[PDB]
Amino acid sequence: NPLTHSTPKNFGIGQAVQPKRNLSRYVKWPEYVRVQRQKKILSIRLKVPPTIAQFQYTLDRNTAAETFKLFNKYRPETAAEKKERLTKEAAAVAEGKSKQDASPKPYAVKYGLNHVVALIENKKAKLVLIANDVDPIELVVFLPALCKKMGVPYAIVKGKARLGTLVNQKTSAVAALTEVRAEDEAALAKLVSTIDANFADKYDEVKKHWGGGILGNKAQAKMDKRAKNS
Amino acid sequence: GRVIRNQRKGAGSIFTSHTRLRQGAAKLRTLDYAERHGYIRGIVKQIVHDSGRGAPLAKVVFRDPYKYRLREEIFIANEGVHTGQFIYAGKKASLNVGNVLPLGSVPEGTIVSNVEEKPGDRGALARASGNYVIIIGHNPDENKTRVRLPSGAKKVISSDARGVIGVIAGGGRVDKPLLKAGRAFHKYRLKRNSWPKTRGVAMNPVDHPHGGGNHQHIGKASTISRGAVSGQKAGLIAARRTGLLRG
Amino acid sequence: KALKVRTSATFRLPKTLKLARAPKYASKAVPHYNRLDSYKVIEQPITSETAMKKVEDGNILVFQVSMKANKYQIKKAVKELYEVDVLKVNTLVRPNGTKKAYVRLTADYDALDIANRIGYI
Amino acid sequence: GAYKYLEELQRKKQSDVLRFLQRVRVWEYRQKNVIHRAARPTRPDKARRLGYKAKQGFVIYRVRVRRG
Amino acid sequence: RPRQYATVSKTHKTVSRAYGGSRCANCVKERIIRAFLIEEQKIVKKVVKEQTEAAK
RNA sequence: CUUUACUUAUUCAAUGAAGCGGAGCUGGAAUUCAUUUUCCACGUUCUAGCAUUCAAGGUCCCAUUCGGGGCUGAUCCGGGU
RNA sequence: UGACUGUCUAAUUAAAACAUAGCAUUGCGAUGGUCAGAAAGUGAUGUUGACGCAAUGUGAUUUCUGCCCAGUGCUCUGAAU
RNA sequence: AAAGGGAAUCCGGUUAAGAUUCCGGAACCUGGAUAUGGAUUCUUCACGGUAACGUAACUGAAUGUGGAGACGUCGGCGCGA
Ligand SMILES: [Mg+2]
Ligand SMILES: [Mg+2]
Ligand SMILES: [Mg+2]
Ligand SMILES: [Mg+2]
Ligand SMILES: [Mg+2]
Ligand SMILES: [Mg+2]
Ligand SMILES: [Mg+2]
Ligand SMILES: [Mg+2]
Ligand SMILES: [Mg+2]
Ligand SMILES: [Mg+2]
Ligand SMILES: [Mg+2]
Ligand SMILES: [Mg+2]
Ligand SMILES: [Mg+2]
Ligand SMILES: [Mg+2]
Ligand SMILES: [Mg+2]
Ligand SMILES: [Mg+2]
Ligand SMILES: [Mg+2]
Ligand SMILES: [Mg+2]
Ligand SMILES: [Mg+2]
Repeated sequence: NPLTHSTPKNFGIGQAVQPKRNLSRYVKWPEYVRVQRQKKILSIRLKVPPTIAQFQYTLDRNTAAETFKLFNKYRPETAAEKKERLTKEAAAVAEGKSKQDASPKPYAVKYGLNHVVALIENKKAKLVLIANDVDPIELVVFLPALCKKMGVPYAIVKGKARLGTLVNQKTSAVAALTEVRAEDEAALAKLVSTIDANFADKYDEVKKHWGGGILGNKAQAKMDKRAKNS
Repeated sequence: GRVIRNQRKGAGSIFTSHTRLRQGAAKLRTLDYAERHGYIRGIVKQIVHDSGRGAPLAKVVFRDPYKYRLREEIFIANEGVHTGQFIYAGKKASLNVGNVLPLGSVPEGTIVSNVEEKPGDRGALARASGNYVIIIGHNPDENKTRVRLPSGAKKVISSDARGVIGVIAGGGRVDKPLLKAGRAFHKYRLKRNSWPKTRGVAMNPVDHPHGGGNHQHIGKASTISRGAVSGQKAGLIAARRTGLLRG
Repeated sequence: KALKVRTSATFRLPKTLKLARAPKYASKAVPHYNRLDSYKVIEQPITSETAMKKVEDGNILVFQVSMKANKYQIKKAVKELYEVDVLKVNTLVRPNGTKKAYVRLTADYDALDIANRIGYI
Repeated sequence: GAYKYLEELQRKKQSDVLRFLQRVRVWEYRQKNVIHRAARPTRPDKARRLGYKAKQGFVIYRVRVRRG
Repeated sequence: RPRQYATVSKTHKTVSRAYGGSRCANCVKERIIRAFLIEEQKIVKKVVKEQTEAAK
């Protein structure tokens, strides 16, 4: 084409006003964006104790998917299912003449912090899931130690939202299985065996290890430069 | 018993500057990628007179690197710059009078002006007329530069602080006698209300520490402590010596 | 992870949806009537000797009008009440706090006959 | 219940576990406004025992005041 | 006066040359001469720089 | 009861928070010493001109609609302005 | 007697008093000097930068400014049970 | 800001007392709508002059640049009312 030519612009210094580049690294973000970014920066710059940072070791993706596959079989009743079984019980009370033999025994996950803590204390919990992302952390930070103390198996698992979805909440912060049906006892035993290997059997060694201390990108670069050069 | 005249200057009622006619804050160009990595060419379009300042100001127009427009900066004109002169500002600038380049990238004995104290505060040192800063040192292991200021003070600045080559224009201004209170009146009329100065010995004792008495004398010593308080410091504050500078 | 390519280093407030008001009850639900209609505007004629010399000579009807009426409202009120067409309105606030309008009718209308039809002179 | 554990844990203010959280939280509270709305109590047990029930109409405000 | 320029026609506010009512026929002449000569010296500088970087 | 290292608290300053930090083509006075032990340079200096339309070009796709969207031009990574 | 022009005690003092230019001394290189504010993410100088700002003394020009650092004041990389 | 910057109104007459405001004549400015004539157009967005520039017109968004607004005081000289 003899009508089109090659201009190329000289985007150096002092020539050819600069093109639109991705300036997302340099955006003056809102103050809440900066606070929530520098907060997760500051929580890993400082030397975290071993009571926090026994969190951020989380149940990994395959065994968390297995854990939620088991725990979704024991979802609690929705409001619609509660209304259906309450109508079924009101039928058997009014005309069926059956006392408490209308609905069968429920198998469901246990949830709520006080309820789950009391189940751990009374040694009824067969498996406890602890959300890694609660705020304040003081609500669950005693729970690995309490679960190790009463011998129930715990798993610090990723997502208070994910734990809330299986209990039909927005956020659950713990979940617990206290009893399963007969067909899930082998699945629960396999899960407890692969969860205890990461959480309860590593507790006494994680209890001595401080987390954090992580330098930034630039500071780590200029620290391994000095380490290499000395 | 009365608040005295040097104490009254901090409230800043009538003692503010008279800044109607001033061209703007005479500052260096802001430290950007062009000035930090290469150079940028601006053009002197006017050498104007600043009011209340003894030195002229060079209105130097640069091109904005990121938006198509023109960014006009107000430099203090070094002595020798002219209209239509290309002013090259940055690290890779050449050693010509008027260029704005860092103190690390100049030789020893270079004479700069409008030179910074910290890299990027846009001109702090040697800005009055005829004044200059001599570059007497470099310390590349700590990125410093030893300079000699107009007062004789040796100062250590960063080597990334900038300065404009040359002496500030308008030199030799104080060598002419003002000859009259009219010329002093019109001098201070565009600076600030620091004139005329009544002597404190002419005052009453309520107006000044020096005031009062049947004879105009000072009474106590004029040399006042540095740790003295506001209201006592009317004399020679924290004087190391007094009398004529002879040995 | 796709990241939004921001060519500006400024964050601005996003254009969220602004809904219109859909109130559960009206603010007053009985609207006020016309606060300044033709009878509120044209209060009374002015029948001084000067104001009557303006009627048969200058084709000008002199009125005392509302203090809240502008020349559009005075023109509309004179056209609506007295069925004339108005060439000009010249108002002044009198030194007793009333307003006086000099309403010049067009040459089609004789202001002395309009004044006679109204009732004064 | 968990609030007994929160009660006994909050008393240990010079332990490592709360000393870290005091630092990490005092930075963030300083970065926010002087009077700002708290979305939920950072001491839920202390809120409950001082009167707060977690329902509509109960509000937490965080606030900093100059010492001395 | 500055708002009277809104009243008059386009002829009264400009000259038919480039930079009509902005520049004054010798400034325009200088801008043209400078634009021609510097953009030829740029070509000369380009081939001299290419020669000197192609020699070694 | 001495010194200097870290940065995230705290303090200072600037900017429309634009090019920060690390790593990557040539070149050599690395005598490649088989290896970038190894450093510097990152498109602009006769001239009071001009520089803007997601950029021309190169290339791919559309389903092509006389137009549109990618990649590149303008290296990659880290979102620490 | 004050160099001069100028200024002031409105309503008893217009002066030889105040100011002045000239001279001199002092402090300060900004994380600063001098001075405000109850405080402040606060101010004046300062749209400033030693030919500048701030504190004083003397008071055009000519010709000079002698001795005393014991006292008091100011100041000093200085003395270390 | 009724003394600074500023879109545009003048003459004649008129009242006991109003007028650059009323009346008569003659204008101008701003905002809006919009038709007709002209102009430009098969070289689609005019032409002449070497040129300074001329004309009744004679497309021009973003963006940029420039001008006007917009400027001391004194002295004599020139021109006008
Ligand atoms: Mg932080
Ligand atoms: Mg001011
Ligand atoms: Mg004096
Ligand atoms: Mg006296
Ligand atoms: Mg009136
Ligand atoms: Mg009126
Ligand atoms: Mg920036
Ligand atoms: Mg006298
Ligand atoms: Mg008197
Ligand atoms: Mg008298
Ligand atoms: Mg005197
Ligand atoms: Mg004398
Ligand atoms: Mg003596
Ligand atoms: Mg005016
Ligand atoms: Mg008249
Ligand atoms: Mg009159
Ligand atoms: Mg008229
Ligand atoms: Mg036609
Ligand atoms: Mg024509």
